[PDB]
Amino acid sequence: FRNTILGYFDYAFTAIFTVEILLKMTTFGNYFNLLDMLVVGVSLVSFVVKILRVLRVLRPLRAINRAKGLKHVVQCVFVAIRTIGNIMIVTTLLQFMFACIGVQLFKGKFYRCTDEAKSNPEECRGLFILYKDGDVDSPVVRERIWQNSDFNFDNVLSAMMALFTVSTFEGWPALLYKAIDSNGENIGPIYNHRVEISIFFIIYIIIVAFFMMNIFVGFVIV
Amino acid sequence: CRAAVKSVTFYWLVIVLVFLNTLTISSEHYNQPDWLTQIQDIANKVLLALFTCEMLVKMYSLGLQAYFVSLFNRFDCFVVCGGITETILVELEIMSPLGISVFRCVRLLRIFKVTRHWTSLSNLVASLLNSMKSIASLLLLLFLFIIIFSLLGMQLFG
Amino acid sequence: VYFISFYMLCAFLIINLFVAVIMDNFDYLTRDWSILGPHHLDEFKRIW
Amino acid sequence: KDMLILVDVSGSVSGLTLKLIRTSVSEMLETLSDDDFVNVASFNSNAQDVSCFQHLVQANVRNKKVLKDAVNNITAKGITDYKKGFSFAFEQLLNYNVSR
Amino acid sequence: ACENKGYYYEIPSIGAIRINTQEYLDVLGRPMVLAGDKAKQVQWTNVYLD
Amino acid sequence: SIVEWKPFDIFILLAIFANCVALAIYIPFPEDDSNSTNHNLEKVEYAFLIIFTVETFLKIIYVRNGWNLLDFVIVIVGLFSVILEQLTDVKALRAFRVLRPLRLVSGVPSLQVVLNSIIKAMVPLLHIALLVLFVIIIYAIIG
Amino acid sequence: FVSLVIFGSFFVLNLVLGVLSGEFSKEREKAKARGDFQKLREKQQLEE
Amino acid sequence: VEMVLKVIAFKPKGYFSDAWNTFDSLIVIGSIIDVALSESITFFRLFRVMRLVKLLSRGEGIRTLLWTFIKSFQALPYVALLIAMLFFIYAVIGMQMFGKVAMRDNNQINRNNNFQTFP
Amino acid sequence: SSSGMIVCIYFIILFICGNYILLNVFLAIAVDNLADAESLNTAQKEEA
Ligand SMILES: *[C@@H]1O[C@H](CO)[C@@H](O[C@@H]2O[C@H](CO)[C@@H](O)[C@H](O)[C@H]2NC(C)=O)[C@H](O)[C@H]1NC(C)=O
Ligand SMILES: [Ca+2]
Repeated sequence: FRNTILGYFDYAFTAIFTVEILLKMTTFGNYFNLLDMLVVGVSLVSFVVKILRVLRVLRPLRAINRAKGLKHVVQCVFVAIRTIGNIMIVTTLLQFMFACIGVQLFKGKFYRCTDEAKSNPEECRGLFILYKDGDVDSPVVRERIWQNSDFNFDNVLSAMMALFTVSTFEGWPALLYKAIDSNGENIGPIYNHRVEISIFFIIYIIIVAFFMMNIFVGFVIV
Repeated sequence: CRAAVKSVTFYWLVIVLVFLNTLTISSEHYNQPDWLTQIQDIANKVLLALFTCEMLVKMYSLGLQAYFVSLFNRFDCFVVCGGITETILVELEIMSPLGISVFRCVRLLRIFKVTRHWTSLSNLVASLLNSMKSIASLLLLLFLFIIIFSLLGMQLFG
Repeated sequence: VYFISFYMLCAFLIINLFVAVIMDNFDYLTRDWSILGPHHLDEFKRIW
Repeated sequence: KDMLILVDVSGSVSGLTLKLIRTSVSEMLETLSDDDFVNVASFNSNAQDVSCFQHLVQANVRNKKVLKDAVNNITAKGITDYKKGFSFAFEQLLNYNVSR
Repeated sequence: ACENKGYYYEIPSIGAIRINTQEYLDVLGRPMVLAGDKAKQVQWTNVYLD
Repeated sequence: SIVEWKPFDIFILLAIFANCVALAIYIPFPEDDSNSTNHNLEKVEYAFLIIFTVETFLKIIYVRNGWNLLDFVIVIVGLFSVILEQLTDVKALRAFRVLRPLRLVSGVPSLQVVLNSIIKAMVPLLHIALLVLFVIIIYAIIG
Repeated sequence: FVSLVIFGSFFVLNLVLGVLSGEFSKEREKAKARGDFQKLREKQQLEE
Repeated sequence: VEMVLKVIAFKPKGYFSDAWNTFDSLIVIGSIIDVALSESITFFRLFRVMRLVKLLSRGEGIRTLLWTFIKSFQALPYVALLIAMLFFIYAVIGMQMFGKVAMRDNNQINRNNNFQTFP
Repeated sequence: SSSGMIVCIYFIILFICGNYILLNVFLAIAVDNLADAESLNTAQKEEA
């Protein structure tokens, strides 16, 4: 019912904007003008439809040209964006090399079975007995699945996304301890196999997350 | 042959070879088809041969003692020598399964050859290279700060 | 792409506001209380 | 079989890896019958029996219950001494005073 | 383990307790199979519920 | 009339690093467990404390300087800890030995001035820290 | 909690970053009179 | 007692000139009405700690540091409008796309974290 | 309970004195080395 009620509000609201867009065209005959005709145009055409329902989120951006302060603040953003475009090309190129190195290092080593007793896809089949919370008196039957990690280094894109998540400092200890246990190409992990592989993550964090991000803020300040 | 080096048709041709070098490194993936590794490792030898020929051209054309002044040429010849080292190493009786993947990193550095002429990037690089005695001094103090608290944690929560 | 673009744009806009605000206070952030400043003038006004 | 279970109760086995040892001994005692003689001992810089038996027992339902109860009541503390632990175990298999 | 004719086992989790604590009977059965037909004797267990 | 200049001025500085290295290979086993490496490291710590004690009488000629005050404290506390440990939370009192790597900062003036320049930039942040303390107190009371 | 994060973290981090960036500028303008930039300028000018 | 002593000493017409005294009225009136209801009830009892900043902020090393930043946040009010616009646009866009995802308890889209409502 | 809650001051001093040094080691480099890049650029734009 709320959608139906709000559906009548747009009916009236869209009339006004059609009146003003034709009213100005009477006395005229900028790229900022096409957007105003587009916002009312998407509400008209809508009268698939899912894309047109999302594309009509441009309504709050129609006030940019009707506010001097808002227009000036918006222009300053694109002025600053082009200035910070030199350090963006460097921190993106540097992330790609680390993504390639991570692809070389852990390319398909982040696999594991549902139960930590089978260490290859052949044995990781069928059902297994799972013991809840460590109790040996509460077993439950579960199916074992040989599944990959959510953030893996299979290709250059998954590696780039995982490195982005690491550089955002979120969930990176999990990936670090998952990469330390990375045993082989298509076999399960071993507890603390190669601790010394943490040097990759430490160097990446120091070079990009700490240095390349602070240089960005410093450059903006200067 | 300096007319074929200080020209515009050679610098813009080296960029294509560098890009094709990056393309063969940023194409490996888990369970990659058997026909892709063949292209990868033939392009390996072919493009390495082109790069070492390019180094031989840019090694005896202006001056051997004036090239060592430039850090890039000494840095790039190191990569060229490392690359020519592993071609026979892999084909010979030195398998090094972990040594195959580690060097590809040391051979994928040839991507810095597209950033030599910036004049907006090297201007701050030359400034941060002059303050290396302070950059490596702040880091060595941060490392000492991390070491002391790690040793202290090893006692309290060891 | 939704989450990556949001996390990039929001961080950039937040630091843009931070530095924009800091720019307006370089008079106070580099006041150099030792030599002079409006605080001395305020003290003089209160004493006068 | 004349089994004799040696359990490491030193300091380093404290935590999860002791709960696994106590469960492993309990499941191991279930593979023994009335013809099998067993005893459980623990060592941490000093080897001693974990129960009141002090030698091999017939490992029937009555005796296995006592050993299982005592195994589920051990604690981890001290240093590791394999020389003293194995000498104690080798001495109990040379008894021949009792039925084996 | 094998300096004294034994065998070595890994028990990293609870799921490996059930299987690894019964495999010691394979080693103990080596002298029985090498005996030959002198070890083929019928034995009867204790009374137990089926 | 002991004299010090450059003969051992690098020797004691390298001994500090050697003791820092010996403090990094000590594995803190749980529930009072140990191995052979820790057994040897205890005797090595004895010798390391001997050198530090032997270098507190020659540097007594100093007693008021902060760096020397800490240097003397991290020696007297170690001696007291050894004495009271031999005549027995005693094992938690040897946590003063982690300040020995911090002693290395005073031996290198080039790296010593950097730390001074870092502490000297903390006075302006005291107002912000004081504001944060009041915000924390107000929100804790409101909660 | 929302007002605590905005005031406790975002407001304070702006204060810390601004005040710290005001000391760096204060220590840079004072070190400019010494001639630290001059030494860098003359060495960079004597290379091309 | 302090308030009734200050009002009869500072000419109430002029007593409301100061911003500190006017904001101190609410706590005093708030604290004087909660005592009668000790035997909707915490609105005034909660602001009993607000009197702290009324006198523990008189040091002109921390008050000026605040004032120079609050007076600068309102000097640039259109910059935060960009953040508000970005939040609105992204929340609305996420509402159509991820608004139909089910609400479970062990997932990250749960009763407390979801796209179902604009807040 | 007990007196084991007082050991939380180890993870507070470490987080406070650690995130403060990181702003004096990675931000003090970008506002003292890059702040020169502009200077250099500006100085190289007037001598060219
Ligand atoms: C029973 O065990 C004991 C000790 O394990 C064996 O040793 C003898 O014990 C008896 C009585 O205690 C005494 O003769 C001596 O104290 C021990 N030594 C010798 C040389 O006899 C003993 O041999 C075992 N068997 C019997 C029948 O006692
Ligand atoms: Ca042990």
